[PDB]
Amino acid sequence: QIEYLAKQIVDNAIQQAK
Amino acid sequence: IPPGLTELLQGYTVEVLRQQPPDLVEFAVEYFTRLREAR
Amino acid sequence: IQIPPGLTELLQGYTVEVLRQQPPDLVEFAVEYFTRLREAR
Repeated sequence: QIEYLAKQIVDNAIQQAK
Repeated sequence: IPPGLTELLQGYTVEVLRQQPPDLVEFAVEYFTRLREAR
Repeated sequence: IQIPPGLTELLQGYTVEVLRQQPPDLVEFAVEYFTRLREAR
């Protein structure tokens, strides 16, 4: 579902920024 | 990581995935401006 | 679902400046960050 895909994309982007 | 960051960016990202806007930055200006207005 | 090109990079760049600047108001910081980035094109 789109909401879970969005959560994965955001969490991964935040992990990469750290 | 500040509290709220992931959830804030998830609302934006859901709308990007749903709406497929051609310019992600312009869509971000509009989305967060309207969220600031609603708040 | 089609994932727009540049989405992860966009979210990452905002996050890097949130981590550097520690803004108390993430929504105001997003309005300003994305407005400035639109203008930096």
